[PDB]
Amino acid sequence: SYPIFTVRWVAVHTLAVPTIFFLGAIAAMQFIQR
Amino acid sequence: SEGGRIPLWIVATVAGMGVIVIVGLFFYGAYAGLGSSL
Amino acid sequence: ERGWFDILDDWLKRDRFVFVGWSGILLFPCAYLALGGWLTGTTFVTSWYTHGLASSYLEGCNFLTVAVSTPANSMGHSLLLLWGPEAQGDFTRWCQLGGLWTFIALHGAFGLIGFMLRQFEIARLVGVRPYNAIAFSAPIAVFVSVFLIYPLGQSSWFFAPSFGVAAIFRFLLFFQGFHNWTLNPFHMMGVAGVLGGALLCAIHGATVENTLFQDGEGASTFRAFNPTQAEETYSMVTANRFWSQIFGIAFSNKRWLHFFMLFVPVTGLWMSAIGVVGLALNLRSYDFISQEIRAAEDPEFETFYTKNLLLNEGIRAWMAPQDQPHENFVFPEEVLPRGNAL
Amino acid sequence: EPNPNRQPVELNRTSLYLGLLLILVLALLFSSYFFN
Amino acid sequence: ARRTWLGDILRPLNSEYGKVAPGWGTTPLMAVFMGLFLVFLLIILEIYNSTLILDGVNVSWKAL
Amino acid sequence: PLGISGTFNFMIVFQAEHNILMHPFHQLGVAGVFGGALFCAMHGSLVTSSLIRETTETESANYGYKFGQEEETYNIVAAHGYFGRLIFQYASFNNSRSLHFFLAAWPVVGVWFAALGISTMAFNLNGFNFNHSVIDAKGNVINTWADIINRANLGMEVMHERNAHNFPLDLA
Amino acid sequence: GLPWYRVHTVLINDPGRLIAAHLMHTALVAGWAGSMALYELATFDPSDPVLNPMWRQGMFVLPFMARLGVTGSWSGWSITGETGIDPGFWSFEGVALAHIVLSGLLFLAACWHWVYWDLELFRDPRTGEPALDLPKMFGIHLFLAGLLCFGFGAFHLTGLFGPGMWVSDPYGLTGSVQPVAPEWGPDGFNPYNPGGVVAHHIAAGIVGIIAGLFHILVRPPQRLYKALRMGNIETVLSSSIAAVFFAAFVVAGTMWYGSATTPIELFGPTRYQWDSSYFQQEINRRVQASLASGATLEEAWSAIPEKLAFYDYIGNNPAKGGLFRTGPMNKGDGIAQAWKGHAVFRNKEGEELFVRRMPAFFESFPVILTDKNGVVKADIPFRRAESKYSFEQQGVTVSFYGGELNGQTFTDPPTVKSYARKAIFGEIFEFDTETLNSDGIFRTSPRGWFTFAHAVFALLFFFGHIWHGARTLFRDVFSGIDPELSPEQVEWGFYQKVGDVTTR
Amino acid sequence: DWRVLVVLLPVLLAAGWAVRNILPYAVKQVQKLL
Amino acid sequence: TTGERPFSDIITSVRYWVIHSITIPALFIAGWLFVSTGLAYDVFGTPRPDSYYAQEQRSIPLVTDRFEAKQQVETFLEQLK
Amino acid sequence: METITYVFIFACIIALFFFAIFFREPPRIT
Amino acid sequence: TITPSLKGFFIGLLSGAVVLGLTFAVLIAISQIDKVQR
Amino acid sequence: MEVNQLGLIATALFVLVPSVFLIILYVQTESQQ
Ligand code: CLA
Ligand code: CLA
Ligand code: CLA
Ligand SMILES: C=Cc1c(C)c2cc3nc(c4c5[nH]c(cc6nc(cc1[nH]2)C(C)=C6CC)c(C)c5C(=O)[C@@H]4C(=O)OC)[C@@H](CCC(=O)OC/C=C(\C)CCC[C@H](C)CCC[C@H](C)CCCC(C)C)[C@@H]3C
Ligand SMILES: CCCCCCCCCCCCCCCC(=O)OC[C@H](COP(=O)(O)OC[C@@H](O)CO)OC(=O)CCCCCCCCCCCCCCC
Ligand SMILES: CC1=C(/C=C/C(C)=C/C=C/C(C)=C/C=C/C=C(C)/C=C/C=C(C)/C=C/C2=C(C)CCCC2(C)C)C(C)(C)CCC1
Ligand SMILES: CC1=C(/C=C/C(C)=C/C=C/C(C)=C/C=C/C=C(C)/C=C/C=C(C)/C=C/C2=C(C)CCCC2(C)C)C(C)(C)CCC1
Ligand SMILES: CCCCCCCS[C@@H]1O[C@H](CO)[C@@H](O)[C@H](O)[C@H]1O
Ligand SMILES: CCCCCCCS[C@@H]1O[C@H](CO)[C@@H](O)[C@H](O)[C@H]1O
Ligand code: OEX
Ligand SMILES: [Ca+2]
Ligand SMILES: [Cl-]
Ligand SMILES: [Cl-]
Ligand SMILES: [Fe+2]
Ligand SMILES: [Mg+2]
Repeated sequence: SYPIFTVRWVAVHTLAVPTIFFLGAIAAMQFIQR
Repeated sequence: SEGGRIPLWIVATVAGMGVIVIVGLFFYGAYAGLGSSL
Repeated sequence: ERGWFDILDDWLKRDRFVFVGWSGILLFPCAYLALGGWLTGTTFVTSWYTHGLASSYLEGCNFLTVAVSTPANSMGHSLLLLWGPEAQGDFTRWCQLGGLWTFIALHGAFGLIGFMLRQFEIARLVGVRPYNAIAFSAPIAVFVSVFLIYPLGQSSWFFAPSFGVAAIFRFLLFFQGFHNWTLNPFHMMGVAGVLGGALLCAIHGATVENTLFQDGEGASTFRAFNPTQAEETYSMVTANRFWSQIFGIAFSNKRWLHFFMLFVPVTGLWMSAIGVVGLALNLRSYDFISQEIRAAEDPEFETFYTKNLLLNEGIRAWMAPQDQPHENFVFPEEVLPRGNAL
Repeated sequence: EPNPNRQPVELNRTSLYLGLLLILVLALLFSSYFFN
Repeated sequence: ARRTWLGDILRPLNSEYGKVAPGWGTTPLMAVFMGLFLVFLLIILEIYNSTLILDGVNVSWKAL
Repeated sequence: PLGISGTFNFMIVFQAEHNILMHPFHQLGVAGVFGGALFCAMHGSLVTSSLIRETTETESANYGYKFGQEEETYNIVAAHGYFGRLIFQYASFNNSRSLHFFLAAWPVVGVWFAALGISTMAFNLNGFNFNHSVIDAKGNVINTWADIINRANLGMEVMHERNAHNFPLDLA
Repeated sequence: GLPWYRVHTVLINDPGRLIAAHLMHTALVAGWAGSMALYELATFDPSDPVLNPMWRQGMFVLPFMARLGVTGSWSGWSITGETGIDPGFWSFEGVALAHIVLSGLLFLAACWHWVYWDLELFRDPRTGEPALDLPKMFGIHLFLAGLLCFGFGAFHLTGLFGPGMWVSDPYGLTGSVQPVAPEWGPDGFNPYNPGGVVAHHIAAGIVGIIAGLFHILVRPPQRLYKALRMGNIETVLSSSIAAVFFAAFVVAGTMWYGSATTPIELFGPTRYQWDSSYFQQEINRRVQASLASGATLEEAWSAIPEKLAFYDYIGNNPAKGGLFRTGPMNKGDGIAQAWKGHAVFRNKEGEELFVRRMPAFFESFPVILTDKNGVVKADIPFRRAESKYSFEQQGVTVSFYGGELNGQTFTDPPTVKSYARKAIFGEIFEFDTETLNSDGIFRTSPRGWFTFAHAVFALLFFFGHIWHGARTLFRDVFSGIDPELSPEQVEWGFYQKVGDVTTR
Repeated sequence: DWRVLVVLLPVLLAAGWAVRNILPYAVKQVQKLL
Repeated sequence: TTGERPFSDIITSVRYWVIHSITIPALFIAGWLFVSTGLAYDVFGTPRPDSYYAQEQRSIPLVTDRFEAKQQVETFLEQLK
Repeated sequence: METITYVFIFACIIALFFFAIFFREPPRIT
Repeated sequence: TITPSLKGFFIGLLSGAVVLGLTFAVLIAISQIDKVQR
Repeated sequence: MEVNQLGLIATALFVLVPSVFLIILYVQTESQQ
């Protein structure tokens, strides 16, 4: 019935995709020692 | 496949608990390692 | 004529979940890049070579202390293009030299232009008057005067605000100590507009909510409203009598009331922008000459004006060496202004 | 030879009060800086 | 309306209110000049900014 | 103090003695009044944008509304149709009652927090202190913007009430 | 009735009274320039172009007359210091008079056009309605602008038939009005090359002539006419205001950074010349050249021109003023009388010490002296009880070379500290503070005031462009939105294309 | 640089896994819009 | 409505979660490894805890020239032994 | 002089309050 | 003479034209495929 | 106090000129029918 790949789909993923990558990067930083 | 299977309240609850896990990890980091003043 | 231009126009203006429009071609990349630059920089990029500061999650900063900091003072007002003569196409050097700051500020400026064009574009399609775009001129005047005009009057981008929470706090305190910015009547008008706008927001919201007509039976009054109803949902007449008897005056024209709510914060922000334009040139409201002449000659004359300058003098001497490292200030202990004991 | 474009001008009483309040308050604000 | 000698002389210069060229007319040519003008402004901006450095162009009072 | 420059003196010494800028309740207060001013201009511009044409161009549009009239003076559906497209449909209000409740709630809650900031820093529970929080591998202090704020605060601290302290700590 | 903020809209459909209003505005602006020039001439002191130039005296329009070649007075002086000159009619006084006479002629013209407003020329020959063919008017006016632009560059600036323009050396010591040849190479786009100013006006004038002919002969495309509302005079106001604030930002920038059209002898030094010790480096280079060539310290410094030393003084930095510190710079630090000479500080060991100069940011600044390597060797302490670097402890003395104190040395701590306080401002001068009752607080120069007014006006005109642009594009809803707006036009989905009823 | 491959590899495998699960409907969406 | 599929529809659909139970952790882990391998330091030029200073120096490696700034940083980086 | 000026301006505002409250345009319902 | 910065200027010009070109290429394409029904 | 004495006439015209403008407009509005 509905399409899958729309403008809304692109807008959602240009934000959500880097967010998750960054959250994993920042989670790793909590274990860095000097 | 067909939207409806997994109830929304369980989705909300699982997503909420993931947020709390990741934010708690960040507050843990304020007291350990870099930026902890130690 | 149904050429490619008109077909493109058709597609840009489709009623989708996120309207795009012609304005969207400018708005969306510039907004996305300014935001992604701020997140990239506050997560991974240092300020060690420009400021002597750590400024990223990678280095151990938290949400309050991360920033994308301004370039080094030695860059002057350079655009700091990635392909320009300073970074020479080297992405890593560009980051170390402060290229993300101009990247964010310039894409941000054009993003703001794009948003205001979006307000015009949507308003013209839906058929409303473009007062939302007009009101948005105030945030644009603020952004342009503080992040562009102000450093352009100063020695370099270094003295622009850095993009961070605590970095902005340092900017507030720098403006007190060096510019005596609280004394400036253009800032005072801005404060009046912001606090008066917050006042109008609270009072109009509360007044509507407490002069509602009983249009339903439930104790939750939100349900008793229909977007297409023709009647006012609250009593302008009762509201008018309440404030006339509480305060002396009240609104009686609902069109004037809502124009005023546009007018007050928008004018306030515009006034503050003018004052910052003056500070670009150090054209400050720093002193009252009459007070200084009296105080120089009469060592018993003291006011809250003279008390505040002593504070400004403390700010300047105690923060300048660290805040302006390129100047190489060495202030021995014995020259630092200090009161008794402290 | 009457010009057809003329139009009467109005200022109602509330606008007078609002205007006088703006001018007086602006004067109260800027006077100190004028005397300096 | 009142006629004057000078008004009669200038009459042709205010007689074509509303006259347009069909369609897009010269718009594409206009766009080309706009683009060249944008690049011109970019050049003179970046020279003044010392982002574009050219041989023998010294952006300083020392150029007298 | 009960005066304009006295207010500034109060604010500056407050920052030196409590680091109020780094206190989340002052930050919530700033969100309250910045947001209150934003939503004020927002509500004013949307209602003004959707006024129903009742006047000619030579007269104030304000004469299109009459005190006590039964019918609304603007088209909230058109306003919601504009603002829903500006962002997305579900970020826009179409219930005037909950819209006005939001205009009431946001600045009032923010200013409550601001008030509670001043009231709890009255008992010296101060803003976040990240002075020397970042340390390198050897133990050198790496300055952050927090340490630059601290430098400014020290200047305020050492100069305020310059003849009033005989002992090294300004405990009240 | 009309609200007060709209009274002037009665001219929108009345071209003759629009012309009258525009004539009255032009008369007021011309009268202002005449009366400002007369006021400046009644207060200007011409007797010292070295230490009391026009920019120290609050002169605002005098530099604009001088820039284009008006340099003399009918009373016999010129701004470059000459006496006994004959400027002809085009003195400062003759220019002011010409603007006053023009003001009165434009006033008379305005009355004629106000009374005789109903001229057949303003009526469309087909409909008889008032109408202005703006596209063709633009080409006529652009054509006239191009001719004028071209003749300004080709004849006035070149000296072919005209005086030229003010030009100077890189240090603002020997300025004068000179014929300037165009620069046709890439250095013509260097803001400091006066030759590019000539070339710009010749080339842009020719382009304007050509573009003017195009806009006279070629009608607007229907698609641009509709989109920009070229029948609505308010569209011209919107784009005209945008061009004007663009221009205003540019002249504010070139005033602040400097260029060949904002010389320092007319408007004063820039802030950046203090930031980079521009004049101090030239002073040192000349002293090195003398010392290297066998001269003594006293000969080397005495050879420094007073005018050059005066540039190396923070009191002439336009970033040292204040918004409500009014008047000429002379009202602050005083009327400069003489260079005192170059102060040299030495400690008891005979090492030379250098006072750290005041950065423009600081209203006040501590007094700190270092050696050549930047090591702190002396200061004026705040707390005395743990001072180690006091002038008393370190045996600091000052000797003067050049200027009026040439050859003198002072050793008493109070006098040495006095000169060290002055030395944070750069070179040290004697000022007459009594004549104007100067208060000792720095003011900005005309460079500062010009920049501030034009940046502020530019920003405000941005709002004017937005407002009048909005009125042009939304004229149809200026009084409110359609009372019969269908909910379906504003609800989602009913139309595929927003606002397009043919796409249900 | 091997760290570049170590980092992109979890992303690349995610791209391919979503393509397996969506390609029947993706081709079906592209076909309908033709 | 604007025609796209409701969000509540999508995120309660098994197929959504089959896809995103992989794509979300895969991205998270890629972000973790960007830091854990030390690659983030080298992409952006950010000092590690042991590279802010040389062992005995206490001066900041501050950039002081506009057009030789790139070389200045490289020189500071060499002097870390 | 400056004290007189400040107090005079202030006094006018208090007078303005009185007229704006007690000699306002009456709101009239229709 | 082609200085390094004049070269850099051309690279910035080519980059921006490329970015603008692909953007409008993709947009014109998609607008031709998914037309509105009238 | 050594205030700037032009401050007096500056403040007085600042109040008077625009206030008088408003009064003229108001009074000629009342006198209309
Ligand atoms: C679409 C909107 C948009 C806008 C308005 C901008 C604007 C800007 N970008 Mg951004 N950018 C964008 C999208 C956009 N960008 C995208 C999608 C990306 C990802 C690739 C980037 C990635 C990016 C980086 C990495 C950088 C910028 C930078 C900039 C700034 C300088 C740009 C410049 O000088 O180009 C000049 C180019 C043009 C004006 C193109 C015009 C071409 C004309 C009209 C046609 C004629 C050209 C001709 C055909 C070619 C002749 C060449 C020949 C002679 C050799 C400017 C603020 C720089 C910056 O921010 O500095 C700090 C910078 O370093 N951008
Ligand atoms: C482009 C405009 C411009 C500039 C840059 C200058 C520059 C200068 N003038 Mg000139 N002047 C001008 C136009 C200008 N003038 C005009 C139009 C007149 C006729 C009135 C004059 C008449 C004049 C005289 C009689 C004198 C000067 C003098 C000077 C010099 C000192 C200026 C000074 O102290 O200002 C001080 C500036 C201020 C204190 C700024 C005022 C800020 C205003 C009041 C803010 C108002 C805010 C508003 C109320 C808020 C509205 C809010 C609302 C919208 C919500 C300086 C070189 C003096 C001089 O030295 O001559 C040799 C001098 O005696 N000028
Ligand atoms: C070339 C410039 C120009 C011209 C020919 C016009 C013309 C017009 N404007 Mg626009 N406007 C301009 C620039 C211009 N404007 C700028 C820069 C701004 C931003 C500040 C505006 C913002 C603006 C708004 C918000 C409105 C207009 C309106 C109008 C119309 C009615 C004006 C009126 O009756 O005022 C009457 C004004 C008075 C009786 C007194 C005003 C006193 C001012 C505030 C202080 C005194 C200024 C001083 C005397 C002169 C200083 C000159 C300065 C340049 C140095 C008229 C078509 C109105 C309109 O659209 O009607 C439908 C309207 O609402 N204009
Ligand atoms: C700090 C205070 C403040 C913030 C954060 C703010 C934010 C916003 N205002 C908006 C609107 C408005 N604000 C308005 C009046 C006001 N707004 C005010 C003050 C603010 N307004 C005030 C005081 C007023 C009274 C005049 C109006 C009338 C509107 C709107 O109509 C509009 C809206 O839709 O609101 C619902 C929205 C514009 C969205 C956008 O442009 O996307 C595009 C995003 C772009 C272009 C990126 C911009 C990048 C910026 C400029 C630089 C980079 C910033 C970094 C990414 C983050 C740095 C963070 C650190 C500093 C901590 C956005 C929510
Ligand atoms: C319930 C907890 C609320 C705690 C704070 C109070 C918020 C509401 C008070 C604002 C007063 C404004 C002026 C009066 C405005 C006014 O007159 O209100 C009117 C409005 C509607 O009134 P009704 O009569 O319809 O309903 C209220 C009762 O009669 C019960 O039906 O009241 C409400 O909506 C109450 C909502 C309660 C639930 C709100 C919960 C909000 C919590 C959100 C989390 C905030 C945390 C932020 C952390 C940063
Ligand atoms: C710069 C640059 C660029 C770009 C980049 C980008 C575009 C990026 C993006 C990025 C991104 C896009 C990122 C993101 C991130 C995100 C994040 C990091 C988030 C986080 C969040 C959180 C943490 C949350 C929290 C919270 C809140 C806030 C509230 C609610 C609750 C909670 C708690 C949840 C380019 C390449 C072009 C070029 C070069 C330069
Ligand atoms: C009739 C006649 C005549 C005469 C003429 C005359 C005598 C004229 C004069 C004229 C004049 C004598 C004019 C003047 C003018 C002026 C003006 C027009 C001014 C204005 C001003 C302003 C506008 C200002 C403003 C301001 C202020 C006040 C404050 C600060 C800010 C500002 C700047 C804004 C003759 C014999 C020739 C012959 C023919 C007939
Ligand atoms: C309308 C009355 C104006 C009269 C002005 C006549 C001045 S005319 C002026 O007079 C100067 C005398 O020193 C000469 O230097 C100059 O050559 C001459 O043009
Ligand atoms: C102790 C006072 C005498 C020592 C010399 C003081 C520095 S010099 C002194 O500075 C004054 C401004 O303060 C000028 O007005 C004056 O012209 C100048 O001689
Ligand atoms: O009193 Mn007012 O200020 Ca609260 O600290 Mn302690 O005390 Mn005083 O010192 Mn800091
Ligand atoms: Ca270790
Ligand atoms: Cl105090
Ligand atoms: Cl004590
Ligand atoms: Fe409302
Ligand atoms: Mg940690």
